[PDB]
Amino acid sequence: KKQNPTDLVSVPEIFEQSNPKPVVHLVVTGHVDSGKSTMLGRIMFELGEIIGDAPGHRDFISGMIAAVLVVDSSQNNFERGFLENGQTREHAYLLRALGISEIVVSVNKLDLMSWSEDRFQEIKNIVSDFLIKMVGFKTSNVHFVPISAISGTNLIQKDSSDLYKWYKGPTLLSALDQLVPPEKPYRKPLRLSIDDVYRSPRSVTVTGRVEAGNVQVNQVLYDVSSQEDAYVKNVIRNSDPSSTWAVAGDTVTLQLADIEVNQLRPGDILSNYENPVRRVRSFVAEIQTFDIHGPILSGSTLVLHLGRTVTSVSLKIVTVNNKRSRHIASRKRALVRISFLDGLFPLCLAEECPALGRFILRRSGDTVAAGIVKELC
Amino acid sequence: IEKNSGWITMEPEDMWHLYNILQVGDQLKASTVRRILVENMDFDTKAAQLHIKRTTEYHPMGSYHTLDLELHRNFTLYNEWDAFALDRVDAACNPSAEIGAVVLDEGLANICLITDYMTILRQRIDQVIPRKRRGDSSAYQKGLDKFYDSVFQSINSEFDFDKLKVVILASPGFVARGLYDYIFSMAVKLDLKQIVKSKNKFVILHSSTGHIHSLNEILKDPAVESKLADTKYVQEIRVLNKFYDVMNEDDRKAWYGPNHVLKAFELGAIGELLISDSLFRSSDIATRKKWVSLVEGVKEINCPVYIFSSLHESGKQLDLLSGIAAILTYPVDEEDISEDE
Repeated sequence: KKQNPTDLVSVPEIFEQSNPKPVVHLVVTGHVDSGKSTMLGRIMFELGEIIGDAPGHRDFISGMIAAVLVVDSSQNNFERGFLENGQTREHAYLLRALGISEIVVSVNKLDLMSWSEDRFQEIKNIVSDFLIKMVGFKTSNVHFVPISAISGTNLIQKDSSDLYKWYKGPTLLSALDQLVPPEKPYRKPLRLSIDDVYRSPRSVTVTGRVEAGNVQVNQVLYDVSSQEDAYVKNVIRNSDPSSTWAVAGDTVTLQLADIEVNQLRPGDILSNYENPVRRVRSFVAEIQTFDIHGPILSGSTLVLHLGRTVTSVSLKIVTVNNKRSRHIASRKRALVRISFLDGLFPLCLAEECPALGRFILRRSGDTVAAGIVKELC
Repeated sequence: IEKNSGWITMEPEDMWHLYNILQVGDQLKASTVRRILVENMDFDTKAAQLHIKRTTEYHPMGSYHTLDLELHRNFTLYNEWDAFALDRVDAACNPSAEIGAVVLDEGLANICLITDYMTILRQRIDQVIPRKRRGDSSAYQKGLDKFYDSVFQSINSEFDFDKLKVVILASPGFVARGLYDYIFSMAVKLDLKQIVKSKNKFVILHSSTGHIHSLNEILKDPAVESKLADTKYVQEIRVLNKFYDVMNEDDRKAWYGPNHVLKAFELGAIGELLISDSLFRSSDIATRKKWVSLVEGVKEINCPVYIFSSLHESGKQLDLLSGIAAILTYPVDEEDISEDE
């Protein structure tokens, strides 16, 4: 009985006009006593000559996670036996369990151990054995970079440091610059996550993120969840400009015209009718398990936590460490089929859209796993 | 009533027992508007009605009817009365304590009535609570008050506070304490003698989520053990968790799934350890026989059998893990397929 819009005759996402650099997403982890905090500050400061934002000829939005493209652990040079042993270890596990494949490891404060190459190799090992042997990272996706947060090899090899006697690699900045971000996400099909929803004057207001694609004033947005649609009446991009469009990566505050408030809930993803987001009852996922009490049984009820959506699911086991299994215990990879107990929910593969395909699993109060969605059913 | 085959002539739970009792191929009659071969049973979970579906007697024949069962007026059944078929037809009646339970999170409420054999969802309330704006908290506050008012209204219509022994309020955060206060303020403002009498029956609990499966968290809570431990629904939660504690100790002592439990029964493995589900009420006769046998088998030796009701969350959980599991007496190593999807 319903009748679709359709679209006007409007503009194309004219972002490229003002030569933009890819915005790469980082999470930066490490002990309080790794110079993690000094490293960032010193990057701000030196880029000062010439949520935390650094540009080079790429643009690095760094963020926190306790959905993003790469990562770096940083740590320090002291009597190294005991630590490595914080909960930077769990951070490393979480990032694997989620999408992340590429780390940069800032080896900080080598000046304090007189830029000794044997010390750099020693710690490269201890760290490589945890990130590679014990956690699933490939050797060729874990890059090591010596550093001194109190000015180092982060921006310019233009140090005549004793370090450049032996060290031939890039600066930290250049190591970051060599990590290839997703191609051109403002061009991929539109995915807009809904963080909040509330009534206004002649519009239901929604706020959220542009997860992929683009969106402009007077366009049609489709909500697969309520099977309803709307006209964009306003777009407030990042700041609060007189902006008229937004692109992948921008937070948005929209105003929607021909839709009622109750037909639009946080956790919904909106999109165009062209390549619409798919709502599904079940999906396939590569989860990875943490320190858990009882194991996850095939048929267990867990609470899935994606965006604003947290909902009850059942997990059926496909395979564990590549072998068939009747239980999934601590510190284990697993291919699983997860089914929503509460209806149809909208999502994407992690391939297509990290923030939409990375989730957490919890049991009662405890978090027990995290993973990426690999297939829709 | 019962020679050797026969027939029997006989609370809202009794519709459920009957749903379990009824089998395709059976024949029954009572009053309707215009004796059938039973072909379809339909239990409205909410939960007045039982709809049984052709005409197998005189017609002042060969055309569909549907019975639409009454609750106090009686009916007549009909060749193989299974050992299971008989332990239910014998259960209630003769019977022997209802409980109200509200599981909530901020904009979310699940209003449940719980009995020995049934958990029923009277109301789900799912409202969008606008977020607090760092300059403005109106939309949040107004959304929150509508919700407080909503569950109030709901429980106030769904619950009969004379009948229930306990009404639990449980939430992950502050909601459940906020509600307890809100309920009794409003009930004192307006004059609601029903609730004010019942204040002593309300208990406020922690819960991890406002989702229904959270029911397995309580009603196992120590704060509610005293009043509830002698109930079927707690008995199911215990055993299930007993099953889990063993899984946790030694995964060779806790099996689950049809081909697994059968295998375990071929060995001496089975003990205080039948965790079986009412949902084995299939129409294939061949495959009904084997469960009745297994339950008889473990029953004729001195080991407990627990037929979980598929309506409880506990039972639902047992279904998800294919509706049989078993603890074991000794650790057993094996590798069986389970015949499903």
